Amino acid sequence: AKADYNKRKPRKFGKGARRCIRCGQYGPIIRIHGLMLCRHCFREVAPKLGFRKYE
Amino acid sequence: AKPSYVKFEVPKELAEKALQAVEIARDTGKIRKGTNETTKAVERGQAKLVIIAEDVDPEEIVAHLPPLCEEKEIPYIYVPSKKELGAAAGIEVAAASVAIIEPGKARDLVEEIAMKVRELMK
Amino acid sequence: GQKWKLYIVKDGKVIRKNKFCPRCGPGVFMADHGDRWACGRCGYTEWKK
Amino acid sequence: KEFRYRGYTLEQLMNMSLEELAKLLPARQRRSLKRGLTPEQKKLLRKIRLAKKGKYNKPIRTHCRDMIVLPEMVGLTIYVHNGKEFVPVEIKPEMIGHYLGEFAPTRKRVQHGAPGIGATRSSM
Amino acid sequence: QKARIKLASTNVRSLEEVANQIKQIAERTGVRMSGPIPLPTKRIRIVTRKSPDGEGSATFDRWELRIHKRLIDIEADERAMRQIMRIRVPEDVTIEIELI
Amino acid sequence: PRWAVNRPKDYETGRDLHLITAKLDMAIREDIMRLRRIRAYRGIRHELGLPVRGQRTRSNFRRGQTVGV
RNA sequence: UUAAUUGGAUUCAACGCCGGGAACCUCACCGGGGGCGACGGCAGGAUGAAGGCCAGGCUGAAGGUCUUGCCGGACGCGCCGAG
Ligand SMILES: [Mg+2]
Ligand SMILES: [Mg+2]
Ligand SMILES: [Mg+2]
Ligand SMILES: [Zn+2]
Repeated sequence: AKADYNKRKPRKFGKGARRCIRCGQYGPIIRIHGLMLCRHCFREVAPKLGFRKYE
Repeated sequence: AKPSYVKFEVPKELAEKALQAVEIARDTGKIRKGTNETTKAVERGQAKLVIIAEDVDPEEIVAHLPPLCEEKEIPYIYVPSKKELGAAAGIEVAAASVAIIEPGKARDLVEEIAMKVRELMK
Repeated sequence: GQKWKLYIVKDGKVIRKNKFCPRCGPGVFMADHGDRWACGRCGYTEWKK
Repeated sequence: KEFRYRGYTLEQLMNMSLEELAKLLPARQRRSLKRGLTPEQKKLLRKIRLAKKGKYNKPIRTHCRDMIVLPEMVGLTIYVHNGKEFVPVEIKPEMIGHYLGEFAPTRKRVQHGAPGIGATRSSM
Repeated sequence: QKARIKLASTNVRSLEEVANQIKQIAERTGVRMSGPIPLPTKRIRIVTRKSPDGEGSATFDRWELRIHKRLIDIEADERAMRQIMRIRVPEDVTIEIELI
Repeated sequence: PRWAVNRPKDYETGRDLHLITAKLDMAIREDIMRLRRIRAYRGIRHELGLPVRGQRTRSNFRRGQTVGV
């Protein structure tokens, strides 16, 4: 076929297996407790999720 | 098939029943143009209304339908012209075999013309 | 062009030179490899004659 | 002054199962063989066996740098990709147990020039 | 014959309101209740670099989410069990009921 | 024990040997020479006097004289 | 230096910094091989457009393409705008 020359392989580990669910970036993904967010995206949506800066 | 093949005459009634009763059939049925597509269907009996215009030359790929007419019931009629047959059912090109299955509200005329062709020449 | 020939069909008799695949019905035709029945879509390692 | 690998001549190595040979190689080769060969290595091995049988009178070119040299490959010449071109390698008996990539360098040797501006503190 | 009730929330007031409702239900009948036991709080702490780029001094944020818990044990009585099954929690409180 | 000798599974005989003095020196020399004959990567590294076990060389391993600009 | 050794930052306030511990991916660099044009219009097209394949060459490997002929029925990048 022809569309086979456009599909990516289904990776199970490595940096290529995880993307931010809000912007699609590869790299600095926060994996704690199942979050999948960049360090950039988490900073601006943290107050809505209920986190606070106590100290 | 082709005009240079004298099978029988050209009654007006057969053309009336064959060209003017597929526009009422297209809107409530499925269309299968083309000789090669229809050939397998008519060999397998999938063809129901085999309308054959005399526009295809040479006597190479037209020389299959008549010798296969005895192999099946093959209710078939002949079409005078190719220009508007596609306009009757399909697309605006020249078609030679518009075979359709289960047309809607075209039973009495089709049965009568099929009987007439059966008793006319086979 | 046009591809419908090589079939022995006479004025009244229709018989196919190339058999159809046993998987499917009549009408689908094989190739003419001559060493094996190519079949196009099924393929057979039979050493046809 | 013949060749021996663990007390075996070349011919005794030739008539060995891949499992029996795997007990003589170092641990890395043994684990690689036990875990099976990749499909690309399968195609390369098929070509090699064909060439040995007397067919395939064409040069062998391959992208497989991680293929392990085997005794039945001795005497052939293989062209291994180094990144930009295929280099010839002539397989000798003392190569048994090595990866092909070890014989096709991927970097050029460095011959230094004169240090330029900013190479020292005083040049900035 | 005794049922165990677990509660959890990010808001400390709603937890106490639901617990007080349960305590009133139990007192409103003749039934023994093992008092609301406070279990250790869950803290989720996440530390991140602030700047989008890599230039400048490195400074950090320390975000925190706190989850509070309670535990109540009470003997299963049909007259009182239906009442504690009819009480509906605010949307930010999780409640689970099991039979031991 | 066999796992205590300094040349187990000899490359030529296949046995477990322990070498001392000159024999040890010439065995090591022969191993390096074999690596050099087949033009293997480690043989080239041995010839050029550069690190063999995959070290970085931009910063450390400097033995020479400062060049002028 | 190299085929390439991808880029940003240069006093404090650049240099275990870009959460930068890169085997593949990441990837932006180098050598090579493939794929893609909603919507309008031109050629063309059921006398079958576009599209898909058993075997075998080409190839690092590939119906990618060629050889060998079989499958599918309605749109059309061979041309112009536009995306
Ligand atoms: Mg740089
Ligand atoms: Mg690493
Ligand atoms: Mg990489
Ligand atoms: Zn993000």
